Parts: sequence; structure tokens; C-alpha cells
Amino acid sequence: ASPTGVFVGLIPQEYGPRLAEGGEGVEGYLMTGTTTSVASGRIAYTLG
Amino acid sequence: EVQLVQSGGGLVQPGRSLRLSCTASGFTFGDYAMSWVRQAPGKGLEWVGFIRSKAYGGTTEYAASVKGRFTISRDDSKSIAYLQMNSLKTEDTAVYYCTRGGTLFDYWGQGTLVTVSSASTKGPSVFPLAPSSAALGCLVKDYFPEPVTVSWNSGALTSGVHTFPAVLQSSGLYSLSSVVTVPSTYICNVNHKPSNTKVDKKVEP
Amino acid sequence: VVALRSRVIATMPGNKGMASIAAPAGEVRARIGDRVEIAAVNGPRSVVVAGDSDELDRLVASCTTECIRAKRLAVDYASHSSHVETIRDALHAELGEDFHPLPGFVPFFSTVTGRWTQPDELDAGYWYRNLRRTVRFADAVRALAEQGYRTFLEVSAHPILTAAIEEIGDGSGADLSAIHSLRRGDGSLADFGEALSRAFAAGVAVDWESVHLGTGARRVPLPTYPFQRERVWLEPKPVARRSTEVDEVSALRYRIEWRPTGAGEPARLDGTWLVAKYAGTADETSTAAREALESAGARVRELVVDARCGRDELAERLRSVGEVAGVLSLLAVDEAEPEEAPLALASLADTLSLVQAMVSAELGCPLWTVTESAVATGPFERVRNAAHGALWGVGRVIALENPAVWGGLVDVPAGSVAELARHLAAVVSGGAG
Repeated sequence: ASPTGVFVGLIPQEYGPRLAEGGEGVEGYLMTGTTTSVASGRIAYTLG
Repeated sequence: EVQLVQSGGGLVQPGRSLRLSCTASGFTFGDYAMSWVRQAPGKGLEWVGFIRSKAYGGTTEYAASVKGRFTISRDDSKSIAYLQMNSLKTEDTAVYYCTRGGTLFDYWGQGTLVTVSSASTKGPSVFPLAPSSAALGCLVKDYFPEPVTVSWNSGALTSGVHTFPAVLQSSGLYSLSSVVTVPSTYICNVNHKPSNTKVDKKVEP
Repeated sequence: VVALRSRVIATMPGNKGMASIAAPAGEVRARIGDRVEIAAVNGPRSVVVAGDSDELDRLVASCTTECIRAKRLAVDYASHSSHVETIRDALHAELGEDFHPLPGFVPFFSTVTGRWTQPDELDAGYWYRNLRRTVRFADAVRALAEQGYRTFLEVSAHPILTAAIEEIGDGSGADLSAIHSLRRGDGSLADFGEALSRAFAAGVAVDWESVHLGTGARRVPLPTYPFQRERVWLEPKPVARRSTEVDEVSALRYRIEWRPTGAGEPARLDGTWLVAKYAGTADETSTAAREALESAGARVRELVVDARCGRDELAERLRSVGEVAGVLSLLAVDEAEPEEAPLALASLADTLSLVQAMVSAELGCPLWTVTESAVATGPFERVRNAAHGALWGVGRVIALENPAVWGGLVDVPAGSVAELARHLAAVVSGGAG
């Protein structure tokens, strides 16, 4: 709960399976994985 | 913004009356104590005088060089500072400035070129400078007043061209000596604007 | 320069004059004679001529029969010749005593040389060379085109030379622009503004931030750029495992994907368009359909058809009104399936009877059947009534029997009648097909 910015610079690329077809175990987390968006918020969440 | 824009330069003969106006827009004119700093051509600044603020009395302090000759005033409702230059002599040929502070000069205005010369408007006496055997130049002796502009090959050659700042004789006239440096057969056209006397000069050794 | 030149030159009139013709340089340079020479080629099909009197006037007369620019210059005088060369003092140096030749700056264009050149005989002895040599203006215009110059603005009160600048490009592959100058007879700012307009049009860069400074105008919201939109869509390669779902067999089932089509091209209809339907309930569908039906150019007539009322009743009614340009079946809107049988849908029977009644009425007009979500362009909901698609079913067959009588079907959403008002007029009259 501290003022501490996280400024990550990435590129979209392509990791898992195309979200339209989803997956077997990675279904709701495919989105949360393939998004430079959460690639700065995930860090600010784990550390707080 | 504060802008001390000036007005009132010109050409007079020694012993005339000339007005110097300092238009102050941007600050409360009555709080500051405007001063007038003289800069004779190419030397250091010399302070002419300054009027105190109306609230500081309005006492005007002048130099030793111009006491009994110049008088300085100020108006708030018309918001102008005055340098009243009476009984001018040859020394007043200079760029007079108007600063907004007696001990703390601030905006300084722009620079009103006042000239006190006894000369009249005459064109140049274009005298060429033959090379020794080198550079090639040409005089513009005995012209008045300044403006003046000298080109070479009629504004074709600009590299090596040195238009020496002008020079005052004791007669009140001006003398520029513009010279190019290049091995060779060149032309110099001097255009004295106040009189519109364009003289051209072809030079050989 | 010009004042002293014109002043002295005012004496040579009576011996020689000037002319300006737009004849090709070939014939005139061939037929010139008796102290006559070309003062200035101003194009492959334009030459100014400086020749003595009583032959320069005949040159204009010959060009009047050549149906080409032929004007006896009322400002006629001596130039580009010997009658003015003799004055080696007044007409050669007195005109221009002071001069300040300029450097590169923005490339100017001299003509007596035929190329871009800035010598000392431009500020000084250009008039010496003007009253001596020709002008070869065309050569310099070719050099302008070679140095990338195409829009030519005629600084004058009448187009005489831009007219000729367009015969520069009447034989040149680099067709060039020559903004029409204020016409002979134009002398007001209305005509100057008309020129500034065609200057912008031709390609002349106008600093519009200078025309609008004295006006004291304001900037107001205007429509933005109308991007002319293509359809540049890239369909993905692995769409749902690069197939329908799990892999593929050698056989291939087809499918129906409703593609966004045109609403049709609206044509002002005529005659009448019958809003054929029931009468059981009051229908806002009718008021919404008709408001763009008599506005479609025709008139709107109701045709209350009852369940198995007869294969003929509608026929004699259609004949009673007269010639009809088509009919709007609104009997299949907001109507439940009789739970007795899906194919006993009241509308399907009346649609069939209406089709064969038009066939028997010899009316020959395309019938349109407005349906309420009988089908769907997309699964966003549940087909309001599968029985209604039955009409659609037979609809797709009706056209194979009677192309003139069958227009088609127009599905509209369940409950809302706005789509009717928005599109039916164009849809029924649509040339899209």
C-alpha cells in the first residue's frame, strides 16, 4: 500500500492459444496472461 | 509583460532640444524610479540620470556631465518617463536606454539612437583599395548619417567579406572600409540610403 | 526604367509597332519578311512579333484568317529591333542608372537567355539585350518545367499569356496549369477572389492565414474528412482451430451467414403499394410502413385478407384498385403460432393465397412479406417463431415460380417498427437484388 509505480515496457507478441478458442485449463486466465496491461498491474498486485 | 518601449531619437545640431519618451506598460509606473543610461558608440554604459518615484519625492539625480542641461520627468496618468535633452553637444551621439530602477536597472527598454552631429546628408566618397601585389577593398569615406551597406560583386560574394563598423571623423562624417580576401577583379556598390546615392567601384592593383 | 523607357519610346510610333499572336512558330517564322521578326516565342503555339508597320498589321490580318489570337496592339511601339537600338544612351542606360543585383534568394527566371541566370546584365543591361535580342520565353518555360514548375499565375488584368501558357502544354507531355487571370472586363475584388480560388485549385499554395486577417472572422465547427472506406479486413488463420471446431472430414457442410447487404437503391414508386394484412388488431406496423410508402411516391391501400378467405378474393380486390407496383404483406408481424400446427400459421396460408391471387389477377408486381424476427441475421436472441421461417421457406421457392410476382421477404425485429420507416422504401424498390 505504498506509492510505488511500476513502468514495464513490453510488446503484444503471441503466447498461448488464440483466445477465441480458449483452452482446457487456461480458460479464464488466458486473457490475464496475454495482456501487456496486467504485465505492470500483476507486479503491483503481488507486491501490493 | 513589462516592456519599456522608447521613442524620440534623431539628428540634430549641437544646441538643440530633443525629447526622449519611455512608454512603460506591464508594471505600476509609479512604484519604480526610471533611469536613463547612455552608451556612446562602442564604449561602456554611462548613467545619465534617474527620477525618484513620486512616493519617494520625485527628486531627480543627474550626472556631473549633464547637470544643468538634461531634466528627467515622469507621469503615471499618462505613464511615460521623459529625458528632456537641452543644449546638446557632440557627446550626446549615443544609444540612450531607459531602465526601470535607480540602483537596480531592470527591463532597459530597447535603445534610442540619438545623434548630435554638425554634418549634413552627403553621399559616399567611394575610394578603392588597390592590392599590394592579397585582399581587395574600398573606402566609403565622408558619408553621413548611418545607415550604410556595402556588398561585393553586388551581394554575390559573402565569404571573406568584412564590412568594418563605421568610423567618425572630427568633421562629423563617417567612413566604412569594406574589404574581401580572395586571390584573383571585384565590384563594391555602396548605397547611402538617406540620400540614395549608389556608387559602384571596380578595383585593380 | 519603365517610365523613362516608355517616355522616350513615345516617338518611334509611326514607324514600327508590336503584335502578339498565338500562331505556331513554324508558319510565321517561315512567312515573316520586310523588316519583320519574332519578338518572343511564348510557346510552341504562341509567338509575339516585332515588325514594321503595314506588314505587322497584315501579319495580324493573316492570323485572323488562321483563326488564331490576332490583336492589333493599341500600345504599339518599337522594341526588340534596330529602331530603338540607335538610342545607346536614353533607351540603353538612362532608364536604369542605379541597380542592386540580388543573389540566389528564390530562383527567378530570365528569358532573353532562355535559362535561369542572374547576371549583371539583368539589373543593368537587361533592357540593352531586350531591345536587341529576342525573348525566347518558351525556352525558359520549358526550363521551368525541367526545374519542376507547372502552375503559372498571370500577373495582369487579362489572360493573354497564361492562355499561351496552355499552348505550352498543348503539345508538351508535362501538361501544365495556367490559372485564368481576371477576364478582359474584370476589375474588382470579386474577380480577384475567383482567381485566388482557381489558384488554390490548380495547386498554388495560398497562405489562407493571410486572406483572413483583416476579415476578423472566427472558426466554427465544420464536418471532418469523409474517409472513403474500403473493406480491408484480415480474417485470422487459426479461427477456432483453423476450422469449424475439431479438425475436418473430406465432406464439407455449407452454412447461412447473413452478410451486411445494401438497403437497396430508393426509387420513387408509383401506382399504389398495398399494405395487405389482417384487421383483428390495430397495427402501428401499418402507420410506420406507410409513412414511407406514400412518401415513396405511390399511395397506400389496405387489403384485409382472412384465413383461407379464397384464392381469388385478393385477386379481384387488386384488380379493383388497378395497377399496383408491389404489395407489403404485414400479416406475418407479431403473430403467434396457432398451437394446433406450425404449418397452419395463418400468415403462410394467406401469403400463398395472395401470391396465387396476384398470379390470377394478372397484376404482375413484386410482393414483399414483412416478417417479425422470423429469421435472424445473428444469434443474439431466439427466433421469435420458427413457424414464420416457413414463409421464408416457401418465399425462397416463390421466386422460382413467379419472379415478377415475388419481390422477396423483409425481416424486421420483434416489436420495433423503426427499421420499417428507415429502410422499406429503399428495400422494396432496391436495385441491389
